[PDB]
Amino acid sequence: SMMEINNTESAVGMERLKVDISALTDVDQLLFNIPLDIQLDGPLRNTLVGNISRYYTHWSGSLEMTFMFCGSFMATGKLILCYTPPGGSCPTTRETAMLGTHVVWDFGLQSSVTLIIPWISGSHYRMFNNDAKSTNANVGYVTCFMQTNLIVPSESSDTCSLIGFIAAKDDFSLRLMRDSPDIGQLDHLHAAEAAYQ
Amino acid sequence: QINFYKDSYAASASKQDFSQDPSKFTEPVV
Amino acid sequence: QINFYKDSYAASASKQDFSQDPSKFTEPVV
Amino acid sequence: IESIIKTATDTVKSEINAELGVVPSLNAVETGATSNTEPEEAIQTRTVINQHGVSETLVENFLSRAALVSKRSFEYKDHTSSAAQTDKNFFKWTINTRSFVQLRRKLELFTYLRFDAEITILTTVAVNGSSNNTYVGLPDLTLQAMFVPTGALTPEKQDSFHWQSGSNASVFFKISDPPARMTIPFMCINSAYSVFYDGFAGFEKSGLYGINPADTIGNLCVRIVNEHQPVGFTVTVRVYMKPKHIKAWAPRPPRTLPYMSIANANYKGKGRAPNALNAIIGNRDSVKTMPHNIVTT
Amino acid sequence: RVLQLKLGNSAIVTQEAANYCCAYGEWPNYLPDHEAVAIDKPTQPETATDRFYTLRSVKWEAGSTGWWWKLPDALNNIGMFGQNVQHHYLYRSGFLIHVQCNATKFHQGALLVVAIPEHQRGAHNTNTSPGFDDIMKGEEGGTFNHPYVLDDGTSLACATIFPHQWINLRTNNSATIVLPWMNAAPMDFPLRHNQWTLAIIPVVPLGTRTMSSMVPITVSIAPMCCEFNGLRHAITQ
Amino acid sequence: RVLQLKLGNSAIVTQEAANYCCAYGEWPNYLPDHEAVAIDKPTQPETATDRFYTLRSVKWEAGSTGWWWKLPDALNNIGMFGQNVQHHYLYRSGFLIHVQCNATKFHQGALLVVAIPEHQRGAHNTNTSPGFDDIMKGEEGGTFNHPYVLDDGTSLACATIFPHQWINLRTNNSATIVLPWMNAAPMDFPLRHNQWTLAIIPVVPLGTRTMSSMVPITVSIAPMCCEFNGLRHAITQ
Repeated sequence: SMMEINNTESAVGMERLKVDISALTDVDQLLFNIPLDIQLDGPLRNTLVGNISRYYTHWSGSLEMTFMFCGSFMATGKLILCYTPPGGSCPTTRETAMLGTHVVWDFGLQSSVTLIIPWISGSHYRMFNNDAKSTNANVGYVTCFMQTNLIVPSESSDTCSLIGFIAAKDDFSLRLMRDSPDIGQLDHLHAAEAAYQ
Repeated sequence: QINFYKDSYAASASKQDFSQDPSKFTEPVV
Repeated sequence: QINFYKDSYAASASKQDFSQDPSKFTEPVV
Repeated sequence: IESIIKTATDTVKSEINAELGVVPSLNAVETGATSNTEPEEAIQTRTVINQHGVSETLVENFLSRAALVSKRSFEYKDHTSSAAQTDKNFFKWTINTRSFVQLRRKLELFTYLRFDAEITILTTVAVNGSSNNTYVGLPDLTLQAMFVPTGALTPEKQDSFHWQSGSNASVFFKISDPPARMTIPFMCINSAYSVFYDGFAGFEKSGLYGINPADTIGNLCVRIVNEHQPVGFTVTVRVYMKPKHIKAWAPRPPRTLPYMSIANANYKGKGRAPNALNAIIGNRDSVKTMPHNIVTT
Repeated sequence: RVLQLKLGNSAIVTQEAANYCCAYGEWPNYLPDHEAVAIDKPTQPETATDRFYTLRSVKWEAGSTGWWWKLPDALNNIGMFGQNVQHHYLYRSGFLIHVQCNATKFHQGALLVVAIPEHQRGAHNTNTSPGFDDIMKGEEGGTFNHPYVLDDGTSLACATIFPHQWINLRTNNSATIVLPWMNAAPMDFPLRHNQWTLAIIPVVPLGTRTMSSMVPITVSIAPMCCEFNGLRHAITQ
Repeated sequence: RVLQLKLGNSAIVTQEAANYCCAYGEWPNYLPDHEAVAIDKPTQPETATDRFYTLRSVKWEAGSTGWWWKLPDALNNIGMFGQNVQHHYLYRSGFLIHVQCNATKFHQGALLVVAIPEHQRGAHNTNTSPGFDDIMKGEEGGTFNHPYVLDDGTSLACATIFPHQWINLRTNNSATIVLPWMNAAPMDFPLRHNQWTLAIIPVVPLGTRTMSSMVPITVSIAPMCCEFNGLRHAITQ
């Protein structure tokens, strides 16, 4: 299911579900990053894996992110996608990020690439405690950089879009059920009294 | 498990069906 | 001993393990 | 292909790859299939033997918990002067799972459901706090709850001859007992209940959209059996439902915006994110901003 | 009485030992596939990490209360062990500890040498918990404030329940302890939790009437069966 | 035409390759006991060293003469490979090199990508030999002065005797080369001798009449079968 990566003040409705990329004058540049804290509010929350996980308290196992390129047929480019295990700040330069787990992606006849986020933890489970900086909760970071450049001819659009998707693998597990924080009420709904009349 | 009622729907919950097939949702292609 | 609950952790306490090895504390030498 | 799964899957050791014509990390999303790339194909792995169970996410375990479905308060007193809108020592309720949002959102994850329903009834009482009243102790009252089919005749008053219950099921219980309990079977005229219904209930065009009377379980009629005392009390009744013997079909996108009504699926959203009509997730300053970034000192 | 220890490119000989201790009768080993959690292939450096490192020596004096060091914290900046620690999210190892102290046949004194698992320290005469700089001393270690209560309100008299040896200056001139992995989890993050504390406490004080001399105590530590997981860029304390 | 490379925690996919090259038909391996010299047990880090590292990209422009990098020098400061290099006297490895460059169906141009063993450079119009700062460029690499004579008074026309591939922009968008150990000795000191030079030379210059864009070239390198001997304290360039 689709990630809401473009969760920014200027993006309205369906615009929040895509990331736009364009040609650059400078090498090695950062395009975007994603927080991986699958219990908290963020790009992963409103997904099939995010919604079902928020009924539980502990989780374990591997995730996959898949990206689809939606430019013209004549457009070309290469990207690098990196996962960094936790311990300090998110990396801001390609030469720092490429030391982590990564894949280099070439645009072509196959439209899409998968990055595996492997289960790397000291404990058997991670814990949905209300603290993003806990050693029992933090997962690390995903970051994307230019490996070459987006290159297009004059009759193609100068700007192209990525759609990002996420799912769990079959090593995934959940436990300790709870009331979901995604819904609530302060009053009775409309027409609820008419059931008594 | 204890049940002395005559109608079978009166019984306790059933929590032993571990059969799955994710492929009907993940791979619905010919 | 009586237990009609489905989850095994619901059971009474267990007081039958008489196995010991003091030597791991009293003689920890090669 | 169908199989029995009691634990999460194992991981196998893997080596270097450099092979022409083989690309397990590339996929074709346009087909509608999910990615089949495995961890052993993406990175070098060790062997791991996995002992994690999967039983707490079984559908019977996920849905079979008792949840609140009705809460009603009424005054137990002499009602000789009360206005016609009053619950005069009795009330009627049409059974539904739409009035309290935590049960509603969980059932609405599926298109069709088949289950038996276990019903539990909890009662409490208090003395009315008018300036003429001290406290005086609390009575151990008897209550009657009668089950009545959808659209059938219901009692008009506390002492109606309709309460004789000659073929209807009734349960009688005291406030000092444990809560009253019984099971209602799967009662639909179809093989499953419809959680959502894209149609109209009747042959004429003027009927209700989205309502299907075949999915309505019935009516519950409740009274105090005792005559009124010389002083007034407030009585509150709570009803709980637990589904059991469950089957479920065709899973659905979860509700994101707040509910408005029990009658329909209408929406409005919050005034600002999260859960606004134009923005479901809370904002950040840019697609390069990391919101909980760890600081080193 | 006589012993030689050989690991990697390093060797130690002693002519006046008193056996040696294996904590709880265990010996160090690598993590087996039926206890594993993280799925990536682990780094196992062997002879680059599994060798003796020697810390600064400390002076034994008439007023000394005793000394302590925390593991892995005391080694997190040293050699190829420190480099692997800074580049990986997770670590696991055992340790072999060798403590050295010599004096003449005219000296007297006794040291308790003890390895304490999860030595959570207390502060004295306040409600406030110890801070980061009170705990994380690195290669320098620290000193006891109240060794009679182990700085935790328990007691020194019962400390013999933990893995330990004595140095008694008429009997022996070194102590040796082997430590297994000791944690509730199969691996851990090395920059925020310490599995073991080494403590050295002078129960009978140093004394003589012969010529005065400086009497140092020296600590050597070797990691055993090191493993690392979750490779990334370098991060320090 | 389609290829995936997987080493350690790193993977590369390409949809427009042209086979790949193995230098002299060989494949990398560890040093066997009948060819060994140093007697100490070697360090073999596996997945900590044997993975892709990506250098700075360079811009292809109408005036470009071509670019070069020396191995191991370009990697001697990067990741756990650089740390092992700085703490050991001796090293050995092979390499896997992947060169990346893409453009539209309306662009034209051709690159020769070549790996030269023992590329001893010459200076132009002087008797004085090249200095240390002319040779030891590190991760930045250098540029050719006279690519037509390979900066050594031989020629570009015969450079096809060495392990090589082409990137021709109508045909392919990447080149791949596998390099064995290539030295007169079984191991070497990594801070003073380079086994291999990677060179990238534009034989047909970049051209189009469509919209202008910046066209970068990118280099990724993975060490293979790394071994290190003679552990000591850290020493840098």
